[PDB]
Amino acid sequence: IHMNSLIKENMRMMVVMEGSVNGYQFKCTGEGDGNPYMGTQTMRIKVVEGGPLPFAFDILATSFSKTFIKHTKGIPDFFKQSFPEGFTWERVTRYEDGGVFTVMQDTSLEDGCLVYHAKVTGVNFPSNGAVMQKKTKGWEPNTEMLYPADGGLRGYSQMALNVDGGGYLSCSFETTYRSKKTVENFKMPGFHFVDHRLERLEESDKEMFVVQHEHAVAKFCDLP
Amino acid sequence: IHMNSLIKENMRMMVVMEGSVNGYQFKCTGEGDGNPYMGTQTMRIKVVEGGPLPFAFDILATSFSKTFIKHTKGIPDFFKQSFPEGFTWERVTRYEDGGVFTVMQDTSLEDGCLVYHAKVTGVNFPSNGAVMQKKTKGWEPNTEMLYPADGGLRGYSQMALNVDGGGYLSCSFETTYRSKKTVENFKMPGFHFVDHRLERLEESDKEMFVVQHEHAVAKFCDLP
Ligand SMILES: [Ca+2]
Ligand SMILES: [Ca+2]
Repeated sequence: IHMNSLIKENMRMMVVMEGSVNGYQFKCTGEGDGNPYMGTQTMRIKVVEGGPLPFAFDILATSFSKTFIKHTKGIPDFFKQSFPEGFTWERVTRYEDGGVFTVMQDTSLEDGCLVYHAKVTGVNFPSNGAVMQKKTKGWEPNTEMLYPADGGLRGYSQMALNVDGGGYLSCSFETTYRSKKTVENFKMPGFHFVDHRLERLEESDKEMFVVQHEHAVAKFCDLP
Repeated sequence: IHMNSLIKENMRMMVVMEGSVNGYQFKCTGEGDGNPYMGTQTMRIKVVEGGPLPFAFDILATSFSKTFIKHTKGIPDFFKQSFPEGFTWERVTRYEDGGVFTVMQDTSLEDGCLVYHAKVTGVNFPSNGAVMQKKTKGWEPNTEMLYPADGGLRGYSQMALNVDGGGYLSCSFETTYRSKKTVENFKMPGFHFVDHRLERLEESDKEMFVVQHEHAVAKFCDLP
């Protein structure tokens, strides 16, 4: 938790994301900073290929950083304990209107910097839906539910995306976090939750440049 | 909120549940008491027909009371505002292993006493799953996500059921809460959450007798 740990008080991250949505190929790069133990981070993202994207950047937001989660109480940190080896996370998000977004991400530590590589694939997003019509306005906060499974840590999420008009477009996903470290080489946390608040700070050139910020805290249910 | 409102500081309720699970017919009756504004309640339940049930009572637990939810800041109470007319709630729960439990419930106020009628139908539960094999051990707490929709209030939940061996069986459901009062006759809440903690206190005679307790609080994300 100090200046000598692999995960220091302040950490930087570099990201490369590539894939497609409804057959449209694209690529993004990002760089950010954060305080892992405070569960806070901010990232600057650029669309280097395929921009301006014909779909809402919002569907990519939750795919650009598990190391930055504040842990209190007695909840072992699955991600921080994984280094130097690191970890991966895989996920499938299903939107109520048919769209599906799947991701395979790799997280590594290279020369004190966190490196992310995400391969994403979005399919079946409705032609007239809020996503393909770019009528989204950011995500509401949410609470992820987690417990060990499949040799790793499983997460379940349900989120609501703000859409033009004041309504919401909902989606849910299941994630499997896998450590590159042996199961017997770290403490596995038990059932717990993680509150998340992912917020967009800036944007320009038809979302070809985006600045995101996220606050995340692992904990037990507020109710005693 | 006091003694001149339809919903008193202390309220009692009666419930009749009828339906089937995997084709097995059954009936339950219950009576309880709670403090609506504190968001706490306790209920004694009896299986009057079909007992001993060939499936885990746990799958029925969340179907036996929306009036007992503590509302914090500026979150209009959808349910308390509904009286004297009352409200209904409909829901479909899908378990990760194939089981599906659907419910249609009616909530009314009769002489200061809350009356519940729930018609339930469970189908496709795996013959060798934890539910049909009675290898469940209660629910973990959870956080329901809600926002107005379809002329009422929509709710999304994801829950984890403890099973013999230390593992978990997950499920998720969508609920639509409908007031019997005109939309323009009450204040509709906005997007918000409700933390829930449903616990079994007692059970006897192959679950033909069960005492449940629940604590529920409506609020906004802990992360500001
Ligand atoms: Ca920051
Ligand atoms: Ca749960």
